[PDB]
Amino acid sequence: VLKKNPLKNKQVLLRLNPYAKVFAAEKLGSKKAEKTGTKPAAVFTETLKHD
Amino acid sequence: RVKANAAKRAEAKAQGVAVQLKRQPAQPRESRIVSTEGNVPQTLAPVPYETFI
Amino acid sequence: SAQKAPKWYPSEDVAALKKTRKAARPQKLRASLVPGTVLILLAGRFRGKRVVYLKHLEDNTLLISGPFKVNGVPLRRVNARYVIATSTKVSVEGVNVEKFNVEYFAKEEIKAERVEDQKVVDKALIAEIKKTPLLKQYLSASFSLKNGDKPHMLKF
Amino acid sequence: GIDHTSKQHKRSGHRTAPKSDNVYLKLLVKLYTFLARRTDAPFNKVVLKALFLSKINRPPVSVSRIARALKQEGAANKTVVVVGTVTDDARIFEFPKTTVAALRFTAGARAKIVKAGGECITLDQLAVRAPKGQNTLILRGPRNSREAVRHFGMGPHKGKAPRILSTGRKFERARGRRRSKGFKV
Amino acid sequence: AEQVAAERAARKAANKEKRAIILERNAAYQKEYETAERNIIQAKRDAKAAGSYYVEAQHKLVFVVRIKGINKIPPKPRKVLQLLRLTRINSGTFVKVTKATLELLKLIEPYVAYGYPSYSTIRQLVYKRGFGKINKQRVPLSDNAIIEANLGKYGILSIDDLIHEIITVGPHFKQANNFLWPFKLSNPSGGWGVPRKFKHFIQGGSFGNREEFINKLVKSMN
Amino acid sequence: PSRFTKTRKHRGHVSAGKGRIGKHRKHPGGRGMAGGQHHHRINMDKYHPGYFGKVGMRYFHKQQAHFWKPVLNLDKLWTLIPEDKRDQYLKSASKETAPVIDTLAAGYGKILGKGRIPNVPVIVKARFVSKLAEEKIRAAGGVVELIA
RNA sequence: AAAUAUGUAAGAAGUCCUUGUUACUUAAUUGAACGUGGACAUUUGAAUGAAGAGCUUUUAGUGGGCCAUUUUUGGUAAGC
RNA sequence: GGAAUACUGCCAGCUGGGACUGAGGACUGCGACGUAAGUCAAGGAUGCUGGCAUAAUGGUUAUAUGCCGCCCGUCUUGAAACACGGACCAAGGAGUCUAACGUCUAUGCGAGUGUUUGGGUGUAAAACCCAUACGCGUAAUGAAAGUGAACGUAGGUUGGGGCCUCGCAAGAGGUGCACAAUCGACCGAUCCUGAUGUCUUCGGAUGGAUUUGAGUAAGAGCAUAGCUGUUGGGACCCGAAAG
RNA sequence: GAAAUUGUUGAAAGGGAAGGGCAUUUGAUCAGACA
Ligand SMILES: [Mg+2]
Ligand SMILES: [Mg+2]
Ligand SMILES: [Mg+2]
Ligand SMILES: [Mg+2]
Ligand SMILES: [Mg+2]
Ligand SMILES: [Mg+2]
Ligand SMILES: [Mg+2]
Ligand SMILES: [Mg+2]
Ligand SMILES: [Mg+2]
Ligand SMILES: [Mg+2]
Ligand SMILES: [Mg+2]
Ligand SMILES: [Mg+2]
Ligand SMILES: [Mg+2]
Ligand SMILES: [Mg+2]
Ligand SMILES: [Mg+2]
Ligand SMILES: [Mg+2]
Ligand SMILES: [Mg+2]
Ligand SMILES: [Mg+2]
Ligand SMILES: [Mg+2]
Ligand SMILES: [Mg+2]
Ligand SMILES: [Mg+2]
Ligand SMILES: [Mg+2]
Ligand SMILES: [Mg+2]
Ligand SMILES: [Mg+2]
Ligand SMILES: [Mg+2]
Ligand SMILES: [Mg+2]
Ligand SMILES: [Mg+2]
Ligand SMILES: [Mg+2]
Ligand SMILES: [Mg+2]
Ligand SMILES: [Mg+2]
Ligand SMILES: [Mg+2]
Ligand SMILES: [Mg+2]
Repeated sequence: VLKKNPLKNKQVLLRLNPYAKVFAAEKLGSKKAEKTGTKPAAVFTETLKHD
Repeated sequence: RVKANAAKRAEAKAQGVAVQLKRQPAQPRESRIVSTEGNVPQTLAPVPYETFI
Repeated sequence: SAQKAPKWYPSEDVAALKKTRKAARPQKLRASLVPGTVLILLAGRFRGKRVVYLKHLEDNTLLISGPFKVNGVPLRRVNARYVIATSTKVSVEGVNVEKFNVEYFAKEEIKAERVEDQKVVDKALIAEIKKTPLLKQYLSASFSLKNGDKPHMLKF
Repeated sequence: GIDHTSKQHKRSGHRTAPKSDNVYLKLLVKLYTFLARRTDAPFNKVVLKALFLSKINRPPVSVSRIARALKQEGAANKTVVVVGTVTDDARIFEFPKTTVAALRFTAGARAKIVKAGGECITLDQLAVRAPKGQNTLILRGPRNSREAVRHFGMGPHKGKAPRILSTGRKFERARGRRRSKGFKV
Repeated sequence: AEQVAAERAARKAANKEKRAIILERNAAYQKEYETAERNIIQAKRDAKAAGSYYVEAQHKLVFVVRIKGINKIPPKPRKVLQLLRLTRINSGTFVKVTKATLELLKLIEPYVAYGYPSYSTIRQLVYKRGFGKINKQRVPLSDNAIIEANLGKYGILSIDDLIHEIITVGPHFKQANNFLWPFKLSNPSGGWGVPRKFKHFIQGGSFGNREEFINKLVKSMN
Repeated sequence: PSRFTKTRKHRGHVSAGKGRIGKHRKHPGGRGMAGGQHHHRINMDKYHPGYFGKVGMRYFHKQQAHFWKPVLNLDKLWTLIPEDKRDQYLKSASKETAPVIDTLAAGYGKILGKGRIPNVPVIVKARFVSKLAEEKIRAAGGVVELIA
């Protein structure tokens, strides 16, 4: 008789998608990016700034 | 398209599976990498007006 | 016959209310309400009277005394939404902690025992005001809005 | 606003009760309504719908069609069910013994049946003997053979029995029906 | 017989294990989505380092919301709009971007807004306005049981299972997507961002292919 | 009955269902069959072709009784025999003692054939018969006898 | 020689195999048409959508039109 | 070289204020939390407090204030129209009935159907009962003289609801009424063929066919009644100039 | 003993017509429950 919206009513967030808890626990909405460090070839950044 | 549709239907049911017998429409391009080596981009500006008549 | 006959009659029986699932929880009073805080009343006979907040009762109300020798305000209750908290507070130990609660107000022209519990918690707190200059006079005076006071910008 | 694509509030357009106020017939449908709901046997469904049908779609089925039905290989012993009425037929002599069920039964249809050892049961009788409609053979009278039907679709070149009240020469046979008088249909 | 204290636990074990099946599944997706986005990030970084340019795969899924009412529409766009289940101002259907639909878009471009929906909004869309079609009847989802009762045949048992079929345009995208009712969207909460809607997006308008911006527009209408 | 009739429902509607533009006038097409060859031609040449002109030859003072020959078919020959005598004549398919039925005294003038008989042979005395119907009652043993 | 519009096709009413019928056909069991039996269902043979499709009877009013964009003829033009 | 920040985006991160809503009425469902009992915000509002039980509240009415609102009926592409009718009220005032018809539905009976011209009879225009015929139907088709409906299990093919059998089942088979398409057969019209025969001109077997028919091919009608539609009638009502 | 229309009495309104719609104020008026 009344569609209850998930994204509010966190209870019904759990009736469907139980993995909702794991996401919140591991935060996982702000998963930190494993740093890497490759850098662009000169040709790339040379055409970029090119007139 | 059918005489060669059964010709597929034999070897694709002898040697294995995955018929894929109906056609499908053109598909959006898949990822690809294009090199600047030997093809370093040419930069382009629009043209001023002239008459040449 | 004047209306022949209504072939059906609604069943006079009363069918049971549905099993509700709305259970309680205590108020999360706003931070501004912490006991020993001076308050401005906006309603009742005691509109405007500045007052002292003492303890949050279990029917959501608040407990205040003027006190009586200051600005005539007995031990009474005020609703948590008809009052403002200010940025000035007083002390709370060195005065009674648990004497008063709801049924004290349910009565059954003055009443003489009441006059006593007044003075009881009165003087243990009239001690605290004298410690700060210009404070009984502040609490004795009522509260009013002067011309050009804009309450959305006025801090308390 | 909605760009509708089917026409709103359309009635399904099939009967859901006979236009009859026959108290017995309304009762007959009170039964098969229940049979069609709680048994999900096809025979019950195909019989509830046929109770609504107007006279023009419960055309008679004659003892002679029946007897020829009971000559399909596998039928001879079948409680045979006609949701219209059933009509005698003096053009057949041999008539097999059978138990047949129908709405109304004409005088001469009983004579050919009970005095061939057959049975003539109403349709609620046939319900108890075949609740799920087991071992039945539904027979239907010829619909597009009434008099009105030879007039439908009338038109040039469709050759379809004009609507006429007096037949014979001098009546709608001269011009546009032979080439000596103009043309033909 | 009794069969009363002989049944209950049989159902729940079939159930309680079904939910642990889902929870296994959604985590697979969670890694699947995040591995895939992180991989296209690094591919661009690699190609830039190589001296090459990584070019992403043309999107295979768009979201189309009809932004124009129902009167004064020529007969050919009027039909297409119906074939996409877009028959009422502010309603949405997904579409697999193929040629045979690329051309359907070109024909209705003056009347719809569309672009490339993010995972974030397919989630909110289906979580909020998701409704499926069971004998007509516009049924609200509200329980993966309803989804399994109509998509279990295809390997879709949960709601996030669906969302996966959509954005991955799985091999059963059609009957999954046709299961979904057209999303009855409201008008945008912050407005349209423009004086006049019925100019193309490139011209300071609102209709047509606005690519990744289709997500700002939809969440406000959502 | 009047109450069941649409004119009670049209009360309060100005045109009464007969139209504002074209109205319900007196005789917009001509009375009767008027115009059949002119402006109702289509509705006749179609729904009534052959309406115009003469086809036959005429018969002054044609009296219909002159041609009274009601037709009877082998398909129903045994209906002229009462049931109490159908019970015992159905057996005993005897060439001697055949059932003789006088169709003219029953009300017919010609016996045509269309629908097969049992081989119980019968004497039938009629005015006229079709070649085949005799050619099949003589195939059941019986004989057609002629009367007037 | 465009664009826009337009005919047809996208399978079980299918593809093929050994061979039966006739007065038509061929020099010819040659062919023609119609068949018994036999051999092949995920992706049944593009996309999208289907408050479901096919079909019948009867009968109303109507048979003065007008406007806008674009194409357009007569007219200098026109709320022609 | 190493940082910060903007922009953009995600978060099933946390959280403050305002507004409208409370439909449903024992229980059944999906969940969450729990070690269990059980508890929950999980298939729609409950709790505490206070005023009112008369004048809270609301209805009606007149007025006033805000914004809004041309005169209805009619023909018309277009009427508020400088188009027509209409000063006001009462009462009256227009698709009727009948003959014969189409379709549809209800009903009776059913290869039949129709008692009511007439007769009988009566508690007297009712009701009730009946003989013979007569109408339509059961046969068509030719201008007519005429002839007059089974090669077949009343046929073949394709489709077919239901029923039967095999199968836990998906399905497979068998039979298949109504209905539809098609190819045959049958009767009449037509045009050919023209045997046994014979009152030499009579008789017309047999076999046919880019021809034809309001046909047969295991009958469906007849009667009453209703709505609607049809034609003749004053014919929806009022209206000529004329004869 | 209706209506049109009219006299008297009473209430009310009225800056080149009057009447109507939604909403509310004022006035007038009708309403509202049992240990
Ligand atoms: Mg609406
Ligand atoms: Mg409408
Ligand atoms: Mg002539
Ligand atoms: Mg706003
Ligand atoms: Mg604007
Ligand atoms: Mg109307
Ligand atoms: Mg009409
Ligand atoms: Mg008129
Ligand atoms: Mg007219
Ligand atoms: Mg006209
Ligand atoms: Mg029909
Ligand atoms: Mg019509
Ligand atoms: Mg007409
Ligand atoms: Mg018409
Ligand atoms: Mg326009
Ligand atoms: Mg940010
Ligand atoms: Mg957030
Ligand atoms: Mg105005
Ligand atoms: Mg005019
Ligand atoms: Mg007007
Ligand atoms: Mg004017
Ligand atoms: Mg005039
Ligand atoms: Mg006048
Ligand atoms: Mg009157
Ligand atoms: Mg007759
Ligand atoms: Mg008149
Ligand atoms: Mg005169
Ligand atoms: Mg004259
Ligand atoms: Mg008097
Ligand atoms: Mg008066
Ligand atoms: Mg005055
Ligand atoms: Mg003046």
